Amino acid sequence: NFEELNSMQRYSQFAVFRAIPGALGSDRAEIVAQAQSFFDGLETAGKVEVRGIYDLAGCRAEADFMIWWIAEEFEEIQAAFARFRRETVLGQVSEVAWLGNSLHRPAEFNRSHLPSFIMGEIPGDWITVYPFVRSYDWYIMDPQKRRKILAEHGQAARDFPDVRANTVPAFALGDYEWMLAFEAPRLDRIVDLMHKMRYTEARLHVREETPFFTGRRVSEVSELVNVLPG
Amino acid sequence: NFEELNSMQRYSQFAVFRAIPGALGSDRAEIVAQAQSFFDGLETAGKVEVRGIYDLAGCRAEADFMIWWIAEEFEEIQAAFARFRRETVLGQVSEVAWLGNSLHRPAEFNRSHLPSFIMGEIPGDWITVYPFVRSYDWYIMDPQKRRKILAEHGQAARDFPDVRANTVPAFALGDYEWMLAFEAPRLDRIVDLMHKMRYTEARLHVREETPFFTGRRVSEVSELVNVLPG
Amino acid sequence: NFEELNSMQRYSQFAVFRAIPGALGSDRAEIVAQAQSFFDGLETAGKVEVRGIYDLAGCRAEADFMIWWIAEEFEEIQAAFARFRRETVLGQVSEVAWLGNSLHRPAEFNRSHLPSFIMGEIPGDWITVYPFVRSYDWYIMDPQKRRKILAEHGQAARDFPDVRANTVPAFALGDYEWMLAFEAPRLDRIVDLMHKMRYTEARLHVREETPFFTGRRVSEVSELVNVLPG
Amino acid sequence: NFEELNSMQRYSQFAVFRAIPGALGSDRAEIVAQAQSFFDGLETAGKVEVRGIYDLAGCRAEADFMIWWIAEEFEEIQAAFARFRRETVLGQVSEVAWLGNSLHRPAEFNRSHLPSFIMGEIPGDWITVYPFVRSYDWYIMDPQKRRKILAEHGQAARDFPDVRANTVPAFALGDYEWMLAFEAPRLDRIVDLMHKMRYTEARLHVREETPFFTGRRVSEVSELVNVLPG
Amino acid sequence: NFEELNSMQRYSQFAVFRAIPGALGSDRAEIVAQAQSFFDGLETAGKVEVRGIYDLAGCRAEADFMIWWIAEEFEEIQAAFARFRRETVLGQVSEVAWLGNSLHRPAEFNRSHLPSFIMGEIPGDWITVYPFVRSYDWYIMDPQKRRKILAEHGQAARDFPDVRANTVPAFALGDYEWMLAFEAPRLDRIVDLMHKMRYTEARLHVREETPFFTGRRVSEVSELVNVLPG
Ligand code: HEM
Ligand code: HEM
Ligand code: HEM
Ligand code: HEM
Ligand code: HEM
Repeated sequence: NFEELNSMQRYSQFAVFRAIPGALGSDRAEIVAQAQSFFDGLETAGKVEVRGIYDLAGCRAEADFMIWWIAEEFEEIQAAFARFRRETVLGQVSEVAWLGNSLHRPAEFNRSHLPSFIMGEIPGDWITVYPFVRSYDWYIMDPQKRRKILAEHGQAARDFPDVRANTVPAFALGDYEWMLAFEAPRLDRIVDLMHKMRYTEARLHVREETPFFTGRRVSEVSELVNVLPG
Repeated sequence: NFEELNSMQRYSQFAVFRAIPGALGSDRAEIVAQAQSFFDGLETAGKVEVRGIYDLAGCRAEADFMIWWIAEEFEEIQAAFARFRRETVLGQVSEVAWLGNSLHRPAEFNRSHLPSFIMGEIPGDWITVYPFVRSYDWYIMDPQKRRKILAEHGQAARDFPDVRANTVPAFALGDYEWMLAFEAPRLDRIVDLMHKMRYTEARLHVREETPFFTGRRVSEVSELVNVLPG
Repeated sequence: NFEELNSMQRYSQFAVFRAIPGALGSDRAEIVAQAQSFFDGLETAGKVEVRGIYDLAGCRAEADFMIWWIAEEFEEIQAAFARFRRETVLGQVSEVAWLGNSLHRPAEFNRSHLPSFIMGEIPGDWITVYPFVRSYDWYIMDPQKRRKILAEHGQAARDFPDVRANTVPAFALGDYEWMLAFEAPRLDRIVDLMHKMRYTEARLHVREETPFFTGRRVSEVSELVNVLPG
Repeated sequence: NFEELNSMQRYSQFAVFRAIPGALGSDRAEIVAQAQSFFDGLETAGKVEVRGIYDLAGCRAEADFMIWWIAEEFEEIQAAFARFRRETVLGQVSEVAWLGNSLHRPAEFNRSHLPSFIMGEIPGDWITVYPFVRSYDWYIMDPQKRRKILAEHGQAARDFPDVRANTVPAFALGDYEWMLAFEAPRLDRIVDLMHKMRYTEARLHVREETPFFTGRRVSEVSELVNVLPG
Repeated sequence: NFEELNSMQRYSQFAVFRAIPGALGSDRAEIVAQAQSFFDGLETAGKVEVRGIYDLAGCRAEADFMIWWIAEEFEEIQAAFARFRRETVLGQVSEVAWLGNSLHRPAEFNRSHLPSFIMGEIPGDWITVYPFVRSYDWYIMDPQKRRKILAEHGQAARDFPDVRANTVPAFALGDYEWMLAFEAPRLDRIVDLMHKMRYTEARLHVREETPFFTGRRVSEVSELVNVLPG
């Protein structure tokens, strides 16, 4: 099944939205119902799978929530994103703060390493998401040296098996080279893993790893809508 | 033939526009008709050739669609751009997010390499566009060394004949040195080509290659207008 | 008690808010009462401890005040922040300018060094807060060399015992690695400490240390509200 | 006369303005008349000389037009700029996007090199304008080495006599060190000159050279006003 | 005398404001009277000394005027700044663009060098103001080497005795390390001094010296208000 997983085509998108104060209002039952119906229709259509909806309140100033969804074709993700912005009140009263796009590809050296969403694992309660850009000479470095560096990098995360990693190529889908998403039952586990991962040689070959988006998964869109400002 | 193609003068522009939420509205038949009439008049005039209209939804937060058009004189492009912003409702309800200008010139060493729009090829279904700035010492480097680096760079793209490249000088037309546009029937081909091109020595002489704009070509302006946010 | 203080889990947040001119109005008695009731309810609930409210007027153009609060679970901080933005007029008429999140962890070498808020010290009259990012090679450097550098760094502050330091890990909670907060009875002491600390080898291993937020602690929220613009 | 030209005191300003969509309207006869009267009064007063008015449409997203004007005293330029923003509808419905200030000084080595506006040449149909910041060690370089580098730089532009250069010091008048303005009858000449000038050793001593503003000179302000967005 | 000047406590602030077009209006007599009354009350209170009010029109796009004021305690500056933004129409119709804070301290080596405002000199007709950040290794450099570099730097300004310099520490009061203000009867003298100062070894140890604010001192607030955009 590993060959099928490595050969499968899956576009993934983290759509980060910022709430506009004073636009949502105080009566939100109909907004909740409309958003829930939109997501139910997305699920029924069977093209775009909504991996998660995350509350980003308190993480950074310019973000309020995030939608992680995956589809076989990128045009399906485009249609879902445009429809969410166009035909839902929740989409109309929110601005797009950041979009993280990626396309699933097999790893360069360790082909047994696959994204958590590709392997169909249960999403974690807490997520962190950020783009990544390697150094200019990273890819033309001696393949044995890069393979050893990546092996040490992966070994450094052996003490955090409860944190599931998604490392997806993001070339030509934005300003970045990779999209990284870490899911864990507890946020402190993600923080500790990020702290521990600084002790790796791979840190010498980093150009950009911002912005960060840290959020808590919500069971339903009502829980997210009822906490938004304005 | 090739000498004439290398000697012809052609200005090209990627005009990227962002939709203003709450401005387009829900009734869009007359807006579609007016935009289509504007583009038909542009085609009839025969000065500005609209190479393509692309839907950028889901690519990045600050972009919504893109117009790629080419004219012999830059005054004609200026007039078309101003007229689109001034006399069309679609232009009036959109903000200009980014402009990529370029002027066609023959290549430094491989004079047989020509832009896809200069060759008059059929535009691809998917496009990616970004500006490019080389390193400070790139142009004063030993011409033989730079020629060999560029030859290896080109050779690295031998496995993607279905991805057509447009590399056009952009000096003094903006903040950048080159404008790069890649057209392909499938987006995954563009992503794979961009990933593969990282394994080149030319990556050691890069200063700026952002922002990126990835989009899908639309057959007519109605298809684009009907998906924009209200 | 030191082991428990190094083992306790505490999330800390500096929520920086900017006032919107013309939104607060001139009649502020009811706004003051509502904000005071919100903070009293926060204190009564016993989950989120508001360490301080600080007036940032005159520090920088994009900030007006700041709330420093600490909770055992980050979801409690999220709920408090969202509730402040949603159910108080003061939170509705202000924008979020910057959020500094951190999770308390024991120090790498000097485990006797603890944050002032962890030790339960009385907050100082003046505070300065900024994020911090170390150099790429800082964590993979020889542990003895880094320990010596950090020892010299801490020793350089021998002459400022009245300035209490809070150095908290901030990995995966934002764009930064550390969150630093210095509390002192006098602002000039903070300025002198920051000037003196430039004479350390650790300054050779700094990547980002901005933005800064310098403020005065207010006894009650009325004192802050009565000086806000508009 | 060369000594008199070198000793002459002349402040020059490129004031770049961006049109606010929806503010100018459709009836522009009275606006055109008022702007023309303002510029005629400026010419009659004899203090501020308007070198040119340039249409920047299609160059970059944040610019719409530019005014190049020169006066003996900088307070005269300040007064003219304030009056244009205050007493003309065109000034009131536009935002200031960028200001390039400079004061004429003789060249360091080649004192025969003078700005085109100092020599009183006829302005070209096309202009490009950008600020410039040299490297930190550029000025403390060995004077003979810097003189040789500058001589080679000037010699590299021997094939573009139709492009007139304006290199003016800009220290303490902004964020930059120099203001550069190139005027040519054809835009392609400016593009070719900028491309050719990359093959110089001086490119090794560049820190900032952006933003760029490329525009076409208009005969009268009516031509500019009639093309601005509504 | 000099010991008292080096030991006195003085906070200084440059508050830069940008005018909001369409907010001031055309009838400005009462606004002028209210602003003048506010400044007269500030003078009468005797705590905050307004060193100057400067017209920044034509300097940069994001600035319109500047207030330079000095007080013994930073709380007094905070109160004056908040009161200006809160109780004056001029403060209400303007937005803070940049704040430069500093605290007077004696120089490291040449203790006879004091800020012009500390020595009580008459303010010049023209001012330039900018923040400054030294290199990372500047303060841990060999003290004799740094002293020699600073001596050569100071000596390089031997030919500009008419330009008075204010170099004040700015640590922990913002994003910067130093705040520099140069006052001169003529702006061309400031430009020439800044040009000449580039020929110093100290230029090798600069990290940040922007933004710049150049302005002309006004005799009274009416002169400033009457030129602001409507
Ligand atoms: C539990 C956490 C993590 C695990 C298990 C892990 C493991 C791995 C593995 C096995 C690979 C495959 C490399 C190969 O063989 O080609 C990989 C790739 C990668 N990892 Fe991680 N890693 C973790 C955390 C991180 C962190 C914290 C970062 C960045 C701060 C990161 C950045 C990357 C990137 C960008 C790649 C793409 C390969 C490349 O850059 O060439 N990962 N990771
Ligand atoms: C199918 C894809 C590509 C093909 C066939 C290709 C091939 C070429 C060729 C033949 C040249 C002219 C070399 C010469 O004049 O000696 C060229 C120029 C250039 N290419 Fe590509 N390339 C491709 C992709 C890319 C990518 C991915 C980038 C950047 C990330 C890029 C950046 C450039 C630039 C900036 C130039 C201008 C020449 C210069 O910088 O001096 N190209 N390319
Ligand atoms: C009264 C003021 C200060 C005191 C007493 C102090 C002392 C200390 C001590 C004892 C540590 C423990 C390091 C270890 O044992 O591993 C530490 C860590 C740290 N300090 Fe300070 N310091 C002060 C000011 C500063 C300043 C001014 C900065 C930055 C400009 C700073 C940045 C840091 C950082 C980032 C750490 C985390 C350790 C690391 O980076 O690996 N501190 N400090
Ligand atoms: C037709 C085009 C050009 C001509 C004729 C030309 C020639 C010259 C000459 C003769 C000088 C006097 C240097 C001296 O002896 O002190 C000069 C200065 C200068 N040039 Fe050019 N140049 C041209 C284009 C450019 C370009 C394309 C740039 C930058 C991209 C540039 C940047 C500068 C600067 C910044 C100076 C100031 C001197 C300094 O930096 O120390 N010029 N130029
Ligand atoms: C008339 C103009 C100027 C005069 C008379 C002057 C002179 C001095 C003197 C005597 C000091 C004392 C240094 C010491 O004793 O430790 C000093 C400090 C300083 N000067 Fe200047 N200078 C001038 C212009 C400038 C300029 C143009 C800059 C920056 C572009 C600058 C940046 C600084 C800074 C940042 C310091 C703080 C000391 C330090 O960085 O360690 N000054 N200046």
